[PDB]
Amino acid sequence: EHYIKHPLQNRWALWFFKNDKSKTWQANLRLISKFDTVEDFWALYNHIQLSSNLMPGCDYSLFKDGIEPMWEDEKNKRGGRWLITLNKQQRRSDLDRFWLETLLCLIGESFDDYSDDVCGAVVNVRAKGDKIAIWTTECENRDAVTHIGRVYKERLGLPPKIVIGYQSHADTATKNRFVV
Ligand SMILES: CO[C@@H]1[C@H](O)[C@@H](COP(=O)(O)O[P@@](=O)(S)OP(=O)(O)O)O[C@H]1n1c[n+](C)c2c(=O)[nH]c(N)nc21
Repeated sequence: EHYIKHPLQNRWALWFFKNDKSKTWQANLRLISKFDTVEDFWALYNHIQLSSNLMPGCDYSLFKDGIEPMWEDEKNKRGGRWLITLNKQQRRSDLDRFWLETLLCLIGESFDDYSDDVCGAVVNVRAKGDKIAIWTTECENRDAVTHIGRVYKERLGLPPKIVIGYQSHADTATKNRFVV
């Protein structure tokens, strides 16, 4: 009642990446903490830096517990990502609101029967332009990928004029598979 936390459908892990050239890419990836209730999500979100305030070269990742935010995870190797590319002006205007909306689409299971295809999301803070992406587990599942892309674009509020693409991790690791 007035004392039980509200369990989320999934337990989530927040990851941090800091670009450091002394280390391999994988060694720069670090798990911050995990949560599985509404209350613990907000406690964590409220304690950490907004993405717009991180140094260029850093990432946040939020993934279902047990899935690492890397292509080589069994749940990512056959998958891909719906990519949101932000210009440098949208660092100020949309980065933080887009990322929080992305976080909520994940923990709120916003993609109906296809929320099981979601692995996680990643925001890259970069000088050349930031990126936000939702990662899904199977790039050949056209129906799941397309529905997630349509729900995502509308939850972000992007105008029907704007087009976003989905790329497979196989292609990234070595073009768009889908567009909405
Ligand atoms: C090794 O090279 C990979 C990739 O080319 C590099 C940069 O990925 P990045 O996502 O930073 O692309 P950007 O264009 S946003 O980066 P930048 O050019 O602006 O600094 O980081 C590595 N990388 C990245 N990811 C997501 C993986 C992974 O999942 N697995 C392995 N093994 N490597 C990975």
